[PDB]
Amino acid sequence: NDWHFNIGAMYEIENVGLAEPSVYFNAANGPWRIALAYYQEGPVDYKRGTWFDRPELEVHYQFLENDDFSFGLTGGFRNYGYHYVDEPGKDTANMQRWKIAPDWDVKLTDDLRFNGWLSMYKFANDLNTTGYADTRVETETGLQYTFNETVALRVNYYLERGFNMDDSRNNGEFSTQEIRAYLPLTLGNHSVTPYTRIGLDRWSNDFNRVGLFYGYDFQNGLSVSLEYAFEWQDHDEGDSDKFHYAGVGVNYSF
Ligand SMILES: CCCCCCCCO[C@@H]1O[C@H](CO)[C@@H](O)[C@H](O)[C@H]1O
Ligand SMILES: CCCCCCCCO[C@@H]1O[C@H](CO)[C@@H](O)[C@H](O)[C@H]1O
Ligand code: NA
Repeated sequence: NDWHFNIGAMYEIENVGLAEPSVYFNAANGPWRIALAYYQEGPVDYKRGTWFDRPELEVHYQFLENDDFSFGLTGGFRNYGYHYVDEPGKDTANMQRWKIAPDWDVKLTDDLRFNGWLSMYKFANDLNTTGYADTRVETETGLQYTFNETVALRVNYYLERGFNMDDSRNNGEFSTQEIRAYLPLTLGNHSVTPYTRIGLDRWSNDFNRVGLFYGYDFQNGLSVSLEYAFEWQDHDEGDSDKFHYAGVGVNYSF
């Protein structure tokens, strides 16, 4: 068919300070895609602190792609390379995440679709050290109403659950449910998307978030992105838990 290629880098920053540099490569031919990515996560001013890296191979097979029913499958591997700093009883960890994840875009009407993805994960080595449950389910699924070429509405249900399949393990058990809404504006070469997540019910061992993605394509294979988001848990009279996300990214296609 045609080979398509993307390369890119992202820089994400999350404070209340974490620095998250990353780079990726993908190539596709017909229903086949291959994805290398390297992500790292650590405090700003590395006052050094503990950090990790996250190399990733993913493979996607497009089983069906048309207007009434598209359906798809992602298989993924990564390692988490934890580097502990001034934590007692920890030096390093190396935990791997295995992924299988179908993704589907089904047509309800001429301007209403049901789409989503569903990730089942297995998490491998150094679980006690790393604090993770050996199993995880994650999904964002919902409805896209298209107004027109310029305006659309995505409402989705979103679910993360961590559970050990071991009887003799309860480290890192947790559930998150949220409603997520986005209104993606496609203004020619601009892309403007405001969005919220409303926590329904979160527990681990409710919350809300507003944000704004912005995306320019320059018609030569280059594009860039800005994203900002504000999150809050809301607590004892006024003074609540408050977090900022920021993100810049670039991509090149060929
Ligand atoms: C994938 C490549 C991304 C390159 C972005 C580098 C952005 C700058 O990075 C900043 O440099 C500061 C010094 O001013 C450091 O203290 C911080 O760790 C960092 O936020
Ligand atoms: C697409 C890019 C793939 C890059 C794979 C990089 C190999 C990662 O390997 C890791 O290097 C880290 C950094 O010092 C350490 O956490 C570990 O010693 C090592 O496992
Ligand atoms: Na977004």
